[PDB]
Amino acid sequence: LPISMSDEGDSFLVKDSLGENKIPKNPSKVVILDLGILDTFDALKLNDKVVGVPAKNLPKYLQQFKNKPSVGGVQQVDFEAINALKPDLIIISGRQSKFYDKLKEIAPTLFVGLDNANFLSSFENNVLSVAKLYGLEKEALEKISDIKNEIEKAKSIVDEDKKALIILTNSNKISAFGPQSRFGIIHDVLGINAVDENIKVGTHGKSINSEFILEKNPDYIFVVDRNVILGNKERAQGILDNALVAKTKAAQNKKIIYLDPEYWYLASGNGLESLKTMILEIKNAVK
Repeated sequence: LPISMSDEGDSFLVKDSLGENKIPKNPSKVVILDLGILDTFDALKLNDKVVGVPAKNLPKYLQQFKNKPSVGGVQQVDFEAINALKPDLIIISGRQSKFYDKLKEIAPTLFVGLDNANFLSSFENNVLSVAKLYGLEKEALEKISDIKNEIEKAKSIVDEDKKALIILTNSNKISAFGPQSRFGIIHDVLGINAVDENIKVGTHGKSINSEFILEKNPDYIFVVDRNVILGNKERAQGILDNALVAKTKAAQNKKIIYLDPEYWYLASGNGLESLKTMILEIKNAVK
């Protein structure tokens, strides 16, 4: 379900997939739990509206927020901190949906979910809905147009015949993801063909081994290394350092692509600049 808003008229009546809220126009004390939308606040010059962020996890591209009051991490939420800030709005995405009832007792709580089946339409709806609260629809529509142009430049160079596999690596485990997954933008938005369009799963992906990778023989392997986010010693490059992976088209053409997990694993797709960075990361890998 998209966000819908009716102007009423010091405030908006907002309906999203989790419920209904009255949100004041121009909210001045916003707690943000979704890192993508935090990046959109910066892109829209709304940094001064923000009073709390998840400071524990904060990635390198969001360091302008490192001194804001912390409300928790990528996973954990500090409810006492949120209450003490006395916010006028809390913004969450999918990862925080299980905190919704408790957050909504504190302040009106806006859900900016990304729909894995309809990524771009959800992205546009999230960004424009935030922009509408501040009367910044014109500025948001220009930036959305810029992202769309970057997508078209990127799609333009995709090879119709080559196929990719997306994997998440864990220290001793490889899991595969396909279209309409949490990493699905590679396939669904940029149009890169999948070695297996039928993985169709929920959150954990399909457990695979190197024999599977060779059998599929992908032209490209996009790797999201969860070892980096956890600080382990072992690295995807080591997990994939075997004779089976080495025979693959991807290995032979050095198209084993190690994506930045601070974008892909943390799921910063609601960010006007972070989504661009991700699009460019794919484009530059396949060009």
